[PDB]
Amino acid sequence: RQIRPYYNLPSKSEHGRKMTGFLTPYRHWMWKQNELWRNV
Amino acid sequence: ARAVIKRRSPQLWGAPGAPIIRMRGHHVVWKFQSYDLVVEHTHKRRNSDIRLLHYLGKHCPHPQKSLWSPDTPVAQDRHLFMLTTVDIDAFKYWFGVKRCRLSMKPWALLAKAGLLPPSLTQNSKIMPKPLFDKESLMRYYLANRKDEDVMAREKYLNYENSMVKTEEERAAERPVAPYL
Amino acid sequence: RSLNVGVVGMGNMGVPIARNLGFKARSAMYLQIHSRALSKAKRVCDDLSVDGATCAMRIHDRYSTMTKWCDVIVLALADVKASRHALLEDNESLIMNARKGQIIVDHTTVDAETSRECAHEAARRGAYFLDAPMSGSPRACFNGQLLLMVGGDAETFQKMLPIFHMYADNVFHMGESGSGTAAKMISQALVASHNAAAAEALSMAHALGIEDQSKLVQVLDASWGSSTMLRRNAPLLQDLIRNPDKTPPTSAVSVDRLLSDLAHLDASLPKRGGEDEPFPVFDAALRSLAAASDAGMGDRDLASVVHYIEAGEAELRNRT
Amino acid sequence: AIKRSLNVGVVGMGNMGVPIARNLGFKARSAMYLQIHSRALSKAKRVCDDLSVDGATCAMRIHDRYSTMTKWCDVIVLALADVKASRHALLEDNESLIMNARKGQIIVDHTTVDAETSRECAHEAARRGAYFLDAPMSGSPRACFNGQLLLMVGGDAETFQKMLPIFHMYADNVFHMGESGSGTAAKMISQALVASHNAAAAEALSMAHALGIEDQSKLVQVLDASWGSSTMLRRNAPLLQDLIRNPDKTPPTSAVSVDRLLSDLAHLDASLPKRGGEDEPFPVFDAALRSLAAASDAGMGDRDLASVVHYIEAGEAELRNRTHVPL
Amino acid sequence: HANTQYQHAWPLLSHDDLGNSDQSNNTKNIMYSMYMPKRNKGTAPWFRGADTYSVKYCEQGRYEYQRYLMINRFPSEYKKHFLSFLSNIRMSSGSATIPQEALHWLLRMIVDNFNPQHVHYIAAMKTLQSAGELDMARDVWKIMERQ
Amino acid sequence: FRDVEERRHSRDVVNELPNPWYDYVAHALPFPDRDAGYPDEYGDLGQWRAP
Amino acid sequence: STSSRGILIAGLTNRARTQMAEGILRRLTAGTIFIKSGGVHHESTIHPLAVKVMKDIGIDISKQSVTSLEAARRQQNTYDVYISIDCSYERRTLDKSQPPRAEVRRRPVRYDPLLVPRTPSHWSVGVDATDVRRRWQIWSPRDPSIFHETSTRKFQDHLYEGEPLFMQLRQCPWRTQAKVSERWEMDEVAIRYPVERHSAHELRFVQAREQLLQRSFDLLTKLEKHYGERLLLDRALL
Amino acid sequence: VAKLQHNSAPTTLNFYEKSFQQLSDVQQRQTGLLIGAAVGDAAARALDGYTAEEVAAVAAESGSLQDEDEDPVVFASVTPREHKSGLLRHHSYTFYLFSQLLRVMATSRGDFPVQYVKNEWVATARAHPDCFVREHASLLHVLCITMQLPVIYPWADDSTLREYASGFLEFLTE
Amino acid sequence: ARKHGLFYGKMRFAEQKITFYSDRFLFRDLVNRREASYANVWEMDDPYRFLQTEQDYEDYWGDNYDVYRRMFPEMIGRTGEPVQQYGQMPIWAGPHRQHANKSEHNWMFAEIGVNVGHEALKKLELDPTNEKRRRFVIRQPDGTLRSAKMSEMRAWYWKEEWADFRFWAPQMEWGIENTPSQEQYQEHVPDTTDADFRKQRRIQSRPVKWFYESEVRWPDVI
Amino acid sequence: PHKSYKYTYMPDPRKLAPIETTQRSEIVPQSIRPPTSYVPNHETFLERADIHRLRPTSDFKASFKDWNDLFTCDKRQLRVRGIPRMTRDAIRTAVQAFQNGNPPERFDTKE
Repeated sequence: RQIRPYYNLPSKSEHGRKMTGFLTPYRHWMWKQNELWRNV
Repeated sequence: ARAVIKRRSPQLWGAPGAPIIRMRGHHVVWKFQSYDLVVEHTHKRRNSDIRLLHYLGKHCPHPQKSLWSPDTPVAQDRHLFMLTTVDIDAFKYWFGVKRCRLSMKPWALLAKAGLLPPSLTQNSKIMPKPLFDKESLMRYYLANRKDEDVMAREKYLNYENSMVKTEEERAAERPVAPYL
Repeated sequence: RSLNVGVVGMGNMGVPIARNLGFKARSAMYLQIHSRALSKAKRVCDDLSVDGATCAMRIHDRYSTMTKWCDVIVLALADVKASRHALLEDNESLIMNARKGQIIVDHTTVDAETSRECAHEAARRGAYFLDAPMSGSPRACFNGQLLLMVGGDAETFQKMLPIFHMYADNVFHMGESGSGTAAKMISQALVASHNAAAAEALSMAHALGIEDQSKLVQVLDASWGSSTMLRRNAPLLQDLIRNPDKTPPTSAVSVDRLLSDLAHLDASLPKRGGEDEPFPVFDAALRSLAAASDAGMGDRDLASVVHYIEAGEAELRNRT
Repeated sequence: AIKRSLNVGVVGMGNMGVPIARNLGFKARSAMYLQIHSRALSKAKRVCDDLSVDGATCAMRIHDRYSTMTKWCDVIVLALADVKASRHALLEDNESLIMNARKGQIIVDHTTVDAETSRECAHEAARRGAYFLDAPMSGSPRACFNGQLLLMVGGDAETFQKMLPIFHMYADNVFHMGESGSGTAAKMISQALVASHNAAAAEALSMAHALGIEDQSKLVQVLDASWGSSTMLRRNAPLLQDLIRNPDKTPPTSAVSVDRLLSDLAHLDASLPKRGGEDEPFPVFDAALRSLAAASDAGMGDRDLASVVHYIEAGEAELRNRTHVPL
Repeated sequence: HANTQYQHAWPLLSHDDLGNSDQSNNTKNIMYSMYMPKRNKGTAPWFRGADTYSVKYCEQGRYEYQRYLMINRFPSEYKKHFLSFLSNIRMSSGSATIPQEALHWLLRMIVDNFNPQHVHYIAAMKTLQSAGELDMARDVWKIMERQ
Repeated sequence: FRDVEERRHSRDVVNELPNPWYDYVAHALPFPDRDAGYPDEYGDLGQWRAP
Repeated sequence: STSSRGILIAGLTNRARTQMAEGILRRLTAGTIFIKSGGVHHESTIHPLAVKVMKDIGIDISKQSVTSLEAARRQQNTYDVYISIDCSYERRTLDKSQPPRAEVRRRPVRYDPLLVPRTPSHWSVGVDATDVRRRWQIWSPRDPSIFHETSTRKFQDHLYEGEPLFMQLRQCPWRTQAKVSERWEMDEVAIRYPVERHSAHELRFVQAREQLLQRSFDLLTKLEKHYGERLLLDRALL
Repeated sequence: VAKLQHNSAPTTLNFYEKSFQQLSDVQQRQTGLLIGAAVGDAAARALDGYTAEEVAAVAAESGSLQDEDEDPVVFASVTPREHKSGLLRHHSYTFYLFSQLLRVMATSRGDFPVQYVKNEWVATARAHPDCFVREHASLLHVLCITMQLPVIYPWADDSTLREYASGFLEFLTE
Repeated sequence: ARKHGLFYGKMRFAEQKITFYSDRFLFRDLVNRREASYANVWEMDDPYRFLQTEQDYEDYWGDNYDVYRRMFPEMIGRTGEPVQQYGQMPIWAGPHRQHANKSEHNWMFAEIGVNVGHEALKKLELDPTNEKRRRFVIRQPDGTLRSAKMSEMRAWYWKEEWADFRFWAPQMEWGIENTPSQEQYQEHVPDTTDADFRKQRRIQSRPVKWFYESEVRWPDVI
Repeated sequence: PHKSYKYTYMPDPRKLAPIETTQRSEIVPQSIRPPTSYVPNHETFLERADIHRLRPTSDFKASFKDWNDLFTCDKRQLRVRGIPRMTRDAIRTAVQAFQNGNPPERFDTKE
């Protein structure tokens, strides 16, 4: 399951989902750190 | 891939998916519950008359007392036993050759069995996850970098054949008698 | 917005709760302080300076100003007469005239009649009143550990629980208003009873000739006769019994405080009968405490009753 | 002078004697021969049969005569109901254990007894050459089944050290108070504290009902948080609350009975030193005694200790009448 | 709650409930297996409690029970199987197949009751030589000779 | 991680013993190597379907 | 008088370390604070080396007794201080017959501190090996509901019915309800290693005694700060 | 027979204590050869290199016996004068080679040529150069290495054992 | 053990077997086995020589004789098999996962499969000298991987509930009428040049660390 | 009964064989993470975890006394307290994620 943290990019749309898959640069960096630990 | 999908049990790809090893449970009360470590497709083949590709073993969740305490006693002999069966040759065939998937409960059980290392989810709260630093990692690699030929031989023995004949074996294989 | 919470009754007990509230902060809560003195206002100002502007504190000495500014008001007053003066007797006060929907809480040990009158007047005016007497020490309340015997409206208690937890560790709501005061009275009565019982038991032990007093205390605390009062007062009582010449040492909580607390219980409990003697053990404990207090040892400690254990029987014989 | 197992005997299959024997049988990994004495052999048969069916790890032997019990057991433990039975079994019978004791036997009586009886028993055991311990047990039979009892042993320190592995099979808190009779004195003190705290808890819940507090759990919580916590109060809060709410209800029976508590306190009073014509003026203790006596004078002596709440005022009225008689 | 289920154990040399005893001849003893119900739906605790098998079972050598059976197939099936085995043998050892697999497939072809053709042997040897497995090529030649 | 673990394992002497579950594959043929008795090739009482 | 509702010292055996800690605390506080030392397993006696090494300091612990903390579990919210004396899990052994194992080494091998974090100290312990309590259960075959063949109240499938007085271990996650709670990581000094000498065992007891004294001083400093009272009275052990 | 349970006395003192009963007499002797060799080497490792008078001095110095401790000479707690790295702290180079040969024998499951252990032995020699020159091609060293060869077949006669051990001794003295 | 209200019987024979009078070879086998068998075995006889000390004597003859005799039918010079512990596979996760293999219970695993689980081959499958022996493992609550005892291994097969109090193997006849011959074993003609599976198994067993060094010679230091 | 046999009813020796127990707390302890700035109190923690309509955690904020009570609470304790199955499962999962190092930061999907 792909996590959707509250601090992601909010899509101000009344016709679809209220949150977007775009993430802050910190989330990208943190995700890489978790990726490295699973790579082990 | 369906008009109205099965919301209560979806999957990731089409049917029948890749083989996956999982502990199929029965539909009985908890008191007499037991699991079957079996390999089956990603989508359950409950429709057809053939449900599983292979039967690996059976696991009993309820611990039983040591019925062999009067035998030769060792350390922690009198603790409760959790009896379980596991096929080894079939597991290794499906895991290495066929490259089947693996769930988390079978992974933990095989970690206990010693076939596989402890699972990804078998994490304690004592220590958090490691933090990686590229410069430190590169420094450690430079400090401890293995030889090219040594690493090649190690991976060749691990992956290709490990039954490599020596010079003595080759000489013994070579005919020496009058060649007929 | 954020709740406007005011504190009235600055003192050795009033200051720590406001200090803890300011330290916790976590919002823009406005704290109005009823200092009634420029020195106390300056104390609030330097406390704010030490805290580092965690909460906005404004000192005002008008009950009307507190009513119109603070949605929630807390009272920490030493004496019940002062509590009555500041809550009901005053022309402005808090319960008598206040904005509807305003929460008023008092931690002062008040009698059941006073609590019932406060609740009735608060209902008449349209405000919510709940009584939460405090159990603990000034050090305990500074550290953030108090036992609040909360009693009043359930929804108001649930609303106030996060505020109470900013300066208390254990919070309990016993149904309705006045039950907190009743629980505190029962707690003080049991404290006195256990103190007298422990003193008499150790006197009996000494008379029988028990040497290993530490082992005796361990046995008593492991048996059914275990009590926190005994486990606390065992060494001092043992020393007093071993050498009766020594005067009891001065302590923070003492027989005068216990008598003042039990006076509220005596007033609150219906005095119907009297000759019936509904509570002999409590009566004997009160007699011994009063004799120990009025015979000089009025401010030393609760262990002073070991030398006046016979006073309960003596007073009973004199009266009867 | 041969190598064998210890002959451990238990005398008295009452209410507390059965859990002790069951614990010994279960936790003795064939390290002792368990002798069980009974006045009626049917009780011993029943106890041994139940232990065997439940699964016992040590062989057992039933007895109905103190002479056979003495000739067999190397260590004897007596768990009786009252003081008269213990005195008869130890000193008065022709086959009395202490009088017929062998040089080296260890006799431990867990029954609560009086100071004079304990002193005479210890003196007779010392004269015979055996070893005697008075270890008044504390706790309910369910607590003895759980093994979390309380023992206050007075007597020989070496004997206590030797008997420790047997005590731990049914008691976790064992305290070697000191010389002989110290366990009896500690038991008297504990019983007096228990009675005083029971009276205090009953009065506290009565005044709680009078004031209007309509919940006992929310009161015991704050009491335990504060300094007014007491084991008797915690144990008796619900029953006392129910009895106060409905006076018509008759308090139930329990192992700790009003009659037994009164007997123990009477032993304590008898062993209490006097100051001449007048006794020691303990107000709280006297009030508890009067209330318990009033409760027992209503046929409630065999019921639970919580019955004192209904007779607080009965004791007060009796005291007022007795004081007005000479006035 | 009294003991009404257990009973005292049978003493040594005791007699049966039917008078049977293991003394002298068994003629006085009477068999009772014919009074039991003929078929039990389940397994009694005394059902086949202690049975033994022939010593030949544990003394046999490996693969000494396989009788030679002639499994005949259609000629088209023979062609299909030969082509499939040849393709598997000639599968390249790029990244997922180790060179041992050619020898494994030749052995599998023999085990599945087939006669490896000269094209199969040539392909196995050439693949092993292209992978550098001279010992495995010698093993393929030994397999051909042993066939 | 791999290098540290391998160094620790090599230095450790308790875990140098072979593990039969981890070291080898026992039997990889589709059929057992010894005759356990089955099959029967005959029916029994009450079995009408034979073969 | 004091304002402390009691101190509990929790061990797995209550043989040497807990007894020494209780003696040191009582000596330092002059017996003004009620201290109860108990262990989960009470089937043991006070160690002669422990009492000897405490007499070598001036504390007589021979008068104490090996007890369990069941009375403390019955009224645990009453007590104020809860100190659990336990061994480190990195060095802990279960057979109780071997010397403790080596722990994780940070910068044999040394692990990177970032790749192997050091269990942050600002956290708190929820449950410990010493937080367990005993639980005795008996499945008597005399009960027909257990004697019934299709009964789940038995660890045996076919051998027999019931189970004679088996013991389990519950847990008490109530250590955080106390006003002060601490854990002391010290190696066990009650048992003897296969080749241990008497002098070496005595030295281990001395080291454990020094560690207990330092931890007791720190704990009493913390308690004095907490209560505002004067607990370090007998300052003659420096 | 049986004693009252107290102080939580462990049931077994070692993992194989009750397992050693599960061997025949000859199997017990076979295992005893190797295990006694290991125990003696580990017990004498502490005073390795010490002289007779130094051992006597150690025994005299540790003259405070409590009637249950082992002899001070055996498993002595003296400070190490060698400070080896990972394995020779508890044993010697000779026992290192002995253990390597034992492991090779166990993995061979019967008789085996010396080439199965040549590489392990030369790797150990390279890892410990000082020990190799110190104790190479000596009678004590080769004897301690080859002591375990008759464990392969205890019923073998002298001629067979010598013929089998000739190959090992040739490489040991090469 | 006798239940209340239930009548019991006695098994005349342990199993349904063929009598030895039916064939002349069965008769000879039985008379030879009876010759090698004790008429009455006692505590001091040869089969009970594995009880060296009084601890073994008391353990075998007290409170556990039933299980000790039901462990194995024939009387051998022991009661079970020695237990040896295995080595843990390295875990690249490091100390982040060393705790996961410890639990509160003994985790017992037994191999099953096509070649394993045959009741008729229990002796040969549990023979320790079998290269294809059935694999058992036990993970203790402290993470130790050990083997299984004889009783633990036999618990997975159908129970055998008989015992032998007479036959003792070392007393078997040899020389007269009993002479195992090398010719009978060599009639199979085991040839290493013909079949090389034996060499393959030997190569699998022998170490492989020589491969990283690419004649073996001692180091030279001067 | 017989006067010559110990254990007159002859129980199986495995019946008298003892049982040993070892709690999981001895294997590994449970640490409690102190509250952080994102979740200063258990009310805030429950509000953050309240992201699903069917399992509202915020409705039971008053049930938990404090942070220690919330993090030491068991599922059996929750069932005793009277918290419905889905909500208590969500609360336990959020607590376990926080213990493993994942704060309850997600998207509220109710709207």
